[PDB]
Amino acid sequence: AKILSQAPTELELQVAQAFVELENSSPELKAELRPLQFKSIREIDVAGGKKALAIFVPVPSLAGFHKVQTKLTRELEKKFQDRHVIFLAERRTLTAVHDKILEDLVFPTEIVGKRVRYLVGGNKIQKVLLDSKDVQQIDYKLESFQAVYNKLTGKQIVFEIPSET
Amino acid sequence: KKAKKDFYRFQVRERKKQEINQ
Amino acid sequence: GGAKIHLWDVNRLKPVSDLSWGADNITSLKFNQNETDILASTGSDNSIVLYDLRTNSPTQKIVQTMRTNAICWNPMEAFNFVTANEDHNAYYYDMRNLSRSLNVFKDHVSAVMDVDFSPTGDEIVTGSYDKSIRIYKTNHGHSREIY
Amino acid sequence: GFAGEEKDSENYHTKVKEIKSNKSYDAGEILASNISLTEFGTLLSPVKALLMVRINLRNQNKLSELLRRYLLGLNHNSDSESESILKFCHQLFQESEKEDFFLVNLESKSYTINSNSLLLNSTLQKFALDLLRNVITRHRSFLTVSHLEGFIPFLRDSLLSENEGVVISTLRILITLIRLDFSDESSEIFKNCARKVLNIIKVSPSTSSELCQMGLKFLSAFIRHTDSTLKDTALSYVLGRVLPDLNEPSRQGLAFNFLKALVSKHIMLPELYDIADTTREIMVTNHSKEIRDVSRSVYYQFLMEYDQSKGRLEKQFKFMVDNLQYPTESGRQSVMELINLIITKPALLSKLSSSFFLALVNVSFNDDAPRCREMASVLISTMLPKLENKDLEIVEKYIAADNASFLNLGLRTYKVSIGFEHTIELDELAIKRIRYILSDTSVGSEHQWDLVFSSYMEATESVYKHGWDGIITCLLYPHSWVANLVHQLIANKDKLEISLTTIATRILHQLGAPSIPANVSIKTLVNISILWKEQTGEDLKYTTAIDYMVTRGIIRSDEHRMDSFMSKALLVQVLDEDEVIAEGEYLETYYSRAVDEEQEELLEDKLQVSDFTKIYTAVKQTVLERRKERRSADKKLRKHARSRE
Amino acid sequence: GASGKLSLTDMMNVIDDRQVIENANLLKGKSSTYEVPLPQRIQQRHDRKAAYEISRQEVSKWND
Amino acid sequence: LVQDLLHPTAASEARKHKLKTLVQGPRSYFLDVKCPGCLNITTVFSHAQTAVTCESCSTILCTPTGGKAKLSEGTSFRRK
Amino acid sequence: KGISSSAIPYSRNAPAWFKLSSESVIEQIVKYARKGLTPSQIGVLLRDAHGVTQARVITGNKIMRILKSNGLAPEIPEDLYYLIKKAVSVRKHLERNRKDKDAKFRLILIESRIHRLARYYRTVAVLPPNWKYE
Amino acid sequence: SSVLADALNAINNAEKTGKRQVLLRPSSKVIIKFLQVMQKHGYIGEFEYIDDHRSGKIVVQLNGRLNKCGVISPRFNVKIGDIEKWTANLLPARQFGYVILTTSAGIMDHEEARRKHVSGKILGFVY
RNA sequence: UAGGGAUCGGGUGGUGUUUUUUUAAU
RNA sequence: GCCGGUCCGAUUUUCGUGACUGGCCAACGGGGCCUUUCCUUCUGG
Ligand SMILES: [Zn+2]
Repeated sequence: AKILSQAPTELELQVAQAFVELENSSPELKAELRPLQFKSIREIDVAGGKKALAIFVPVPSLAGFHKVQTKLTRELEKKFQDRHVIFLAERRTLTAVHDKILEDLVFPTEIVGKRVRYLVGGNKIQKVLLDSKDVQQIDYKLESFQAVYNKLTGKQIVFEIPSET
Repeated sequence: KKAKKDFYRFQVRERKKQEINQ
Repeated sequence: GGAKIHLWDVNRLKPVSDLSWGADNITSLKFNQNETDILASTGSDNSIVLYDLRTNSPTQKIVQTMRTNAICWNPMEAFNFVTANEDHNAYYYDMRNLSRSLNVFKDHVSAVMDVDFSPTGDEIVTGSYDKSIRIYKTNHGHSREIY
Repeated sequence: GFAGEEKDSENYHTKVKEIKSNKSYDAGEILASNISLTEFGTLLSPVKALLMVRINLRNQNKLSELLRRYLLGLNHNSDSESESILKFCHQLFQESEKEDFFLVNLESKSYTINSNSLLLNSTLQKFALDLLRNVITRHRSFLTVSHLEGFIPFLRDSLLSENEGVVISTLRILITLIRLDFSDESSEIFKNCARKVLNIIKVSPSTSSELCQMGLKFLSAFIRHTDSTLKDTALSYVLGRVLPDLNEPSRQGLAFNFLKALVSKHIMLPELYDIADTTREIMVTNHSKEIRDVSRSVYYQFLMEYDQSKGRLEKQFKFMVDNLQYPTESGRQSVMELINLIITKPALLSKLSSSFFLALVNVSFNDDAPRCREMASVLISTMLPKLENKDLEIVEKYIAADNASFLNLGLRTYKVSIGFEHTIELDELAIKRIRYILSDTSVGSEHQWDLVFSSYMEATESVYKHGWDGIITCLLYPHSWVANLVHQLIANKDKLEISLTTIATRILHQLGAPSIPANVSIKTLVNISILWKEQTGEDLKYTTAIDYMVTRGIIRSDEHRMDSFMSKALLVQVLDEDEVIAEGEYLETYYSRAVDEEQEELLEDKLQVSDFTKIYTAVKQTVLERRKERRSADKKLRKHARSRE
Repeated sequence: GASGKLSLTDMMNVIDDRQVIENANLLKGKSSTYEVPLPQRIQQRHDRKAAYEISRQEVSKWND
Repeated sequence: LVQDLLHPTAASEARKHKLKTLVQGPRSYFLDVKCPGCLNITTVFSHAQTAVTCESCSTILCTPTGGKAKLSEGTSFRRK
Repeated sequence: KGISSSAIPYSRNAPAWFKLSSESVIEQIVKYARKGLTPSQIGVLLRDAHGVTQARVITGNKIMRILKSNGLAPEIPEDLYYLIKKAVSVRKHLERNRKDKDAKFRLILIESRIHRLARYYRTVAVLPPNWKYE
Repeated sequence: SSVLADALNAINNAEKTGKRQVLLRPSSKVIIKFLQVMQKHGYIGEFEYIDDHRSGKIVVQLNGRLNKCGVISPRFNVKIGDIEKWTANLLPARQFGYVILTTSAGIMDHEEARRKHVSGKILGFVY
């Protein structure tokens, strides 16, 4: 309905139907999602069995997707269950695009550390590690995050939280 | 609160325009 | 142990199983001396891991404050081990309650590079990164004597 | 070597030619170098010359990939399809199986002993893999007994070597050879290697390894093709071993083929029930393609071919019934296909079809329609398969069980006792009369309030597509055409009714007002053009031309341009509405320009109409210019740049 | 494909709108089970917790 | 005394300086305050550096100090 | 010497408790600029007015480039103008009473520290050369 | 100063004192690949590049095996027929120790330099 | 080469006495 | 590699093979296309 109409398909029309069904459940989205703008969504298989759908946002509107992230994720997570939905921006360079899609891949915010350690054999290993926020929710989708970041740039990045886990 | 009467290009244009006029 | 712990047997050129928690290297391992199918290891996430080959899986993981160098099981208790780490005290853990290190042998000045139980089951040899070795008893917690 | 290490090194980037394509080299090369006399030996020989020294697993795995490329090249080749080089496969089998007081010395570092006292065995393992893949590619040509009876001692020797890569090939070769028949020597070899794969399941502490999986496929072949099965208790053990591995991946096709194999081969085991339960939950709840399919296959094979009791036969059925309410779109599809297989191949159908139609109706009322269309197809198969009593109870439930009740009754009548269908159609005609009355008038009032329900309406449109009752329903459908999907369904129904069965002038006025104030809009434009061509005939044609002038957003504009180019005595009964095309003389603008050029491609009266339209436009421009000159605004004529920017 | 939402939650209500024994067939088809699995690391964490429970249950043989 | 020079105890990193840790960062939090005059909310920095004023009724919110600024005795705050 | 500075965090995005748009910050900073306030004062009044961290994080770029884009550029940069203002103030005080030899010393030091920055600005050529402090 | 020289002086005098984990604040990819090739030779243990955006810090878990590292501050061209003179002038023996040179792959030692048959300038020695 | 105590100036946290409360301050 | 099918023979299910078919799955490589969105700044006439 409100997607770019150059190449539609069934699951993106289904999640646009989820958007306008949230609009049918009207009294909270006071024309705030009328400036929505997709570019493309895409399903990606991960190693956890399930799939992650990446929805793209053209990034004058990533700040338009501002307070709507949490409510629409918990809306389409009961609507179109057992997937993992992640918004991303897109476009001497392209490392900036890599860590920017990382920083908007995890959450609107909350990465706090990049470490890389080098074993004695020669294997590098590069950890990114979140800060402490909403860990009881973000622990579930941690394998999907490293899976889709490895699928999207080929860098082998392992995610971590400074806690017992 | 503590604005400057100088230091901006358009404000020093206004100051020199006032000096040109009178 | 290496990038992640592997389990071979001598009839295969390829690893039979791979048993890590996450992609984190593992500094040292040790099997038991009885109830042989379980084992312990230590990785440079400052972490002690246990594993069980009967379930063929890791089973628990504690994280101390510094990196454990060398672990060693007890050949008479079968569920107690000593643990030698870079803070200058060899801890002595009970397995089935890994919340409390039920002893701590606390006499060195530098990193505790290795420990082992005597097969009589009550003496600990340790050897430090400083140029000295010590012998402890299990039931005391300070040094019996020093070479 | 050096070029390969510089290519696989990281710090050399900026070229397109250093992505190197290095193995299509030999994949194309041995399509021509297969003289199979000397040059294949010169392929194999520097591999040995580099392999004698030292190797890593890096160079080992890329070398094994290279020899895989050689083997797919030989299968793609057509120079050795008849027994001329099985000599060389046999050849590769036969080639696999005080004094220093004055001596000066520098170079204090010694020789590392690790060089070849194993790695000769690495050579033996890998070209044993090469030659056994050669035999498994010559299975494509022929399977001759007397040409590899002389091979089978080397085959059992390389099986009893157990250096993983040779076992992966030899279990495949025995899988292909189990169809054949050698002598009692093969009977001993087959029972021996069956004991061997039972031994490797006994010692390997996982069945989700490639060796154990392919060995389970070999156990499937040994069950399926022999005269002598063996050891009920040991196959019970190996199935109890494979049972807890069903959850975690890298187990799928080979073990599930073994499952399908022995459940076809009918043996009764207490652990088959447990693996049936776990594979049923796997079939519903899995997340990988075709694994749910093969688990559905083995679960259907167990559920039909084996013998349960009343409790299991009830609980699995209600498990399917409420597995229909699973939240995915594909696990629901797989349980739909399971009910489809139960439907296609009954007294259990008579016991289950009522609740099955009810649950598939609930799945039709469920989520986004890729499951609801399959539910409609399955309910159509069930209603076609129903003899009398299931259809009777279904008609009772459709006639008894608000808006969902009416939509369910309408869809049930749309699917499928014509007299009971006529009584239900009388109830449906009463419902359509009470529904399609002034709701379309209030909808037209809402459209007028814009440019100043619909579930029962789409149900009535579907029921009118299903079915002077036709005349009264045609009047009600004309009232209903008199929100966008409802108008689309009503325009389709009005075209069908005008095809099947002034009043036609009023129907044309309602259709023109509906098209004025997308694919159904094209079909409505086609129906209106057909009605005007079948056509107060001159007054209706003049009103049609004036309606086309008032019409000429983008879809209706393209339909208006297409209708004008299709409508325009060459010009005597045509010169009425060319002024809109003269006024039409950004993609909507491009489509309108293409349709305007097509209409201009499609004489004296044309010049007359063009002069009249140009004079009317010039008089309008003169009136606007005089109004501006006598009323002389600039903000409204200049703010468009600020609004666009 | 004609997907009107209809706001209805009427499985048992659609069953309970007729004469006798149709509700008997509807009760004969009633399980209401088989929820969705959790992600991979949470399933791994819970079954290695279970493995820890059975390993402590094993070495409690040696406890005496 | 003798700790790992990688990730130390969280008590130790909160103990030491905000520049001397591994990845330096802030220790000032943004907090939202309820204006007691007209009961609306506004954001304010911890080390506020200026007497910030409400947009509805510009009474006062926090007189600045060297470190944290003192909230002005009728205001109700929350960290965020 | 001593260290006393800000510690800009590891994240580089708007801190997600933000409940305000992006161009509104631009309107706020051009409003304070048309009020006539220096960029560092824009930065602190934007740290405290509405909860931004700084403009390179919350907007697309820094306040100097966004004010040059909105057409309110300064003809001389902040530190240059502030050292000139301090120099003329201490010069006026010394000409009020010439006996302040410590103010003479500090005027020499401020003259040196402003000629260093004038050398940097001339050699990078962001002010028009011939500019050599009157 | 020279960041490479101060980094190698940091791990050198920390080894001379006798610590285990050495922090090393000013990092760069030259130091990364430097002590990467020295950990290939096993002269330290593993290490870590903690990445904050300003410079990145280095922590090395060296065990005991260094006795002297260092650099040579004039990084001059050195021919292949002169690294033998430079090994004899820098190290206590021929094969005891190494000397790593910057070259056309870049952080090779002199054994790998004579293997790959390239050379370049000398940036540091380690033994 | 490293460690510890005390003091001055600034900041953070704690929670007892000095303090006090609708005049401002801190 | 999985599966369905036209067949011959046994069958009124299902299997042996020979053909042949498509529905799909992974590994290879080949040809394009999108990541120079649609819009402003060269050394000289
Ligand atoms: Zn207020």
